[PDB]
Amino acid sequence: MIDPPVIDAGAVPPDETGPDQPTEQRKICATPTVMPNSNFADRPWANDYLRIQEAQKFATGAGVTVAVIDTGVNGSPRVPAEPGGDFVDAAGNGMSDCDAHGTMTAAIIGGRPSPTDGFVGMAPDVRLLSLRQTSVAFQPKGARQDPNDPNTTQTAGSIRSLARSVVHAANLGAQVINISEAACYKVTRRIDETSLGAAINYAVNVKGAVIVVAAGNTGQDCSQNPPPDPSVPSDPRGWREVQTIVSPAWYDPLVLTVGSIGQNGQPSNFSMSGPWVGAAAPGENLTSLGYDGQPVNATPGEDGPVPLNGTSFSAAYVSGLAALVKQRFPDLTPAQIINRITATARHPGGGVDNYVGAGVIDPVAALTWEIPDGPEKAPFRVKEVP
Repeated sequence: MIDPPVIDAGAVPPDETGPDQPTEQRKICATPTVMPNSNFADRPWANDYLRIQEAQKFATGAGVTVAVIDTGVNGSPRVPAEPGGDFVDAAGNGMSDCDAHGTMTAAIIGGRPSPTDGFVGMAPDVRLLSLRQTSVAFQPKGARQDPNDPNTTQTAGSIRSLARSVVHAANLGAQVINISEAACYKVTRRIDETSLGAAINYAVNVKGAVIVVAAGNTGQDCSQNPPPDPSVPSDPRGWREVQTIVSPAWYDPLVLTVGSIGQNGQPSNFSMSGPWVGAAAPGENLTSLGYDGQPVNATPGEDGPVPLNGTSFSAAYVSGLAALVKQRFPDLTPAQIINRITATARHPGGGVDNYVGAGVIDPVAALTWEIPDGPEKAPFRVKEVP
């Protein structure tokens, strides 16, 4: 079990780039690929599902800057990212993607169209800023000073560098910030996250940025959380059932945490569940753009090419939508942009659940429905509810 996280607003980390601890290379740099028999002349399924073409009659993200906090971006005329800094390599600027990931995240958000294929990003007129904050190819190097202190873990190092990257992105003038990192740890292992909570509050409440985060993918580090227990109706999102903390996912609703759905509209088996999930978006068998800005829908795997899957990509669609909303309704605050996205979503049974949150985004609805704006900043308490 675990309580929602506390925000210590005065723990804002310094605006400085660079890794938490010195890094070295562990894997060869990776390159995206294609699935056999692909026809990129067709619109990708997510584009049809989300009615992107219709949505773009109302907004393109012109005038909006989106920060992509991910594995870096190998830029191109169709994915024209600008350097936002490097938090993995001491010498770097965010414009090198050695993981075949951040580039495709950015293209989902803002990839330009082409006369020769059917791919376009959600918001093809946005300015993109790339901050490399995570990597599997490059890993913290030497032996851990104290192998028991939870704050000397790679997860904790990643959390502390993320905090800095958020302050940096906000100070760079990002209006939307997409975060691919989903740092996972056991409820028993407490990490000092106070700088991350402070950086988020700073970026959202002081600098006015919408922050969209991945729900996380199950794997070695992230064990799936159990569903809420029906027996306890005083804990209907199952906070008392949580075995894996996922951060920054758990700062919902200050951030918007995005899970993944498949082609059939159902939650993906790999999407991390929890009481903090807020929305969902396509995250399976996707198409995106590669290092030359050409279409690609796979990365290499041991038994051949693996389709583009994951919650970072679902988050990218929602970041793209936030940029559309920001252009169309430029007076809305981050809280009000998030409210508009979640209110117009396709709600699941029970209104909200631990897999899709408030449901699958609906861009046309987000851009056209007339609804109450709601509070300018996320409401809070300074005293705990009994």
